[PDB]
Amino acid sequence: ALYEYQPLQIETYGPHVPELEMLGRLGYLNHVRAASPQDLAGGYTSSLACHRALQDAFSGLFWQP
Amino acid sequence: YEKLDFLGEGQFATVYKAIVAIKKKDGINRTALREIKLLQELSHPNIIGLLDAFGHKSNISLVFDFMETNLEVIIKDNSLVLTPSHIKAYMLMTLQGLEYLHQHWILHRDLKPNNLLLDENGVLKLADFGLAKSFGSPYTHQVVTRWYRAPELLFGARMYGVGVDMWAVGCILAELLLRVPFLPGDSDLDQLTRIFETLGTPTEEQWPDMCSLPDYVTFKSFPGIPLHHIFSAAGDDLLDLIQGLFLFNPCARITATQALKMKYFSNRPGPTPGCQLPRP
Amino acid sequence: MYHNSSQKRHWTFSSEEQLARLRADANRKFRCKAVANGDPVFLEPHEEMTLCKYYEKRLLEFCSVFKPAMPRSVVGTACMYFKRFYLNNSVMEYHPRIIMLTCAFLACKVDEFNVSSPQFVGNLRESPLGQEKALEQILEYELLLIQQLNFHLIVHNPYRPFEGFLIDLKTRYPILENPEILRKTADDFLNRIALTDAYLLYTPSQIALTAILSSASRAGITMESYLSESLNRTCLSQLLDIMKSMRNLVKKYEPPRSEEVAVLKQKLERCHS
Ligand SMILES: CC(C)c1cnn2c(NCc3ccccc3)cc(NC[C@H]3CCNC[C@@H]3O)nc12
Repeated sequence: ALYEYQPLQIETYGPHVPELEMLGRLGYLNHVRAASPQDLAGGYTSSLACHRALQDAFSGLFWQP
Repeated sequence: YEKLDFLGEGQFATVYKAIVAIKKKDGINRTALREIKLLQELSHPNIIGLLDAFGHKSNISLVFDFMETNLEVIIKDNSLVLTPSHIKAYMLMTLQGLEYLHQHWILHRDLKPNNLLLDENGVLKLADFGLAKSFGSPYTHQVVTRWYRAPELLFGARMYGVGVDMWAVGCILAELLLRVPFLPGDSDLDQLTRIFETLGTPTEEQWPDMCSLPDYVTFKSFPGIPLHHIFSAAGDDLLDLIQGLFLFNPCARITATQALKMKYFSNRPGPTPGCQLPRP
Repeated sequence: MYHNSSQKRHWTFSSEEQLARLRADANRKFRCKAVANGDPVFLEPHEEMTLCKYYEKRLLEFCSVFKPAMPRSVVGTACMYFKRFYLNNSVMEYHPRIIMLTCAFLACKVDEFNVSSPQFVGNLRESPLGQEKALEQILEYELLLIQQLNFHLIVHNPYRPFEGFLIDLKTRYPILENPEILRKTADDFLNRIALTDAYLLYTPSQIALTAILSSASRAGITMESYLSESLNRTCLSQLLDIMKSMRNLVKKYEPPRSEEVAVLKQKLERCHS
């Protein structure tokens, strides 16, 4: 009856995307626009933008219709 | 589709029971277009599914799975007790729906007990996607019912993230433990005052960039009531979850995946099976 | 996300032969309905494709000077709407001009580019009576356009994949110095890929990567190691074959000629009148 976390299993048909918490220390955030402090007040970070851009770049790259 | 019953009337449309629920110059209404465009690209057991859409002239009708009730009817009901297991089950269904939604970069932005519809088999789905918007591109702060609006939104946040949903989730969690709205403000100022008089007035250490919000004004400091005093009968894991959901810093506030990975859901007891959830 | 979108499922096709089959089916269905209604006035499917390409260019020109400034996402969505509509419908039933204006209207609304109807129809270079008439036609055809799209309104463009690929190249490919050089020329290639049928045949990530690699090859730079190392030999061969098909599609494309388009325009007006 105990719940157990299992991550969502969604096939992307493309290369693996590095996780959000690892983008800064891998050098990705060095090539994206830095969030202004007003953005940071509301919870906006450049990590989200970089993550979404990479996920779009890698989504369905090895898929054939 | 043969109509069976009248279900309700909304600001933008009207819902009848056909078994499905059918919801019916600028042109086609933009809320309907938004619901159509967002519910077609999603498929999760905890998100309301759009079955088919059709209309006439400048009006359209959307077909949805029929929903027996919502969380607000359960909360306001007085003949049913809400055990910790039921609260955990509702919380789990809400958080898995929200995790799937956030993974696809969508903010619901209208989370409240009425927008959390419940199947006849005890399955919870997030509904009313008329305010939902995709997030993650470098918005209006007048979103979310005021009783569930986050302090960043009340302070005039333009760009935000999943936190504006999570705060509402926290509010909903509170409404499940006390059976009454947690922070029932009348205006933006009153809502902020109640937030600060219950949870304290955050400093710069709890929120490094408070004073950067355009609608931010300085409030007097408050000795916020301790959460174990507010939620007396709750447990330590539940208190940690509440503290994570009600953190003033939106970046530090727990996400849906982080909340699902907390010990509150893993600890005994397990969530109540959907077929055994209470029915009004 | 694209990898579970409706565009991948219902609007990506295995071959352009199937696309031609759908267009011919539409043309012959209109012909049968017309002859049932009670000839040299009809148009062949290749002529319909010529007119469709001409009016896709017209939609591009309409969106390029639109005020307030229209984001690239709205334009791409409108053009994909036009292509999807005229896959299963004929230009001799629904006029392409009203259809492209309705495509722009619906794209603006769906993309969350909030613009009111009066300022949208003020962008048309017509008289106020003509603008009101155009608005009326657009409002008439909005629901029909939505129905012909099967209520699939979210369109995945290659612009965000392009940005993500550039970020990844800046981070993980130090062999290529200044990846931003590729931004311009690859952009050009993207434009050309928009004019062909590739938007219905492939994925946005593949289009973006094809544009980037074509720009690099034109610049005199190889990025095979990017695909092999940074990015399975069978998978690599599949990707290279997809890229080759992309380049062949862009090479074989021919713009519509002025005289042919004028003849087709008078013929189409005769069909509508
Ligand atoms: C349109 C779709 C999401 C839907 C499916 N079932 N259902 C029901 N069922 C009747 C009901 C609901 C809640 C409590 C008692 C009875 C009512 C209803 N009312 C329309 C709005 C009202 C405000 N809250 C969200 C609802 O969708 N919308 C729907």
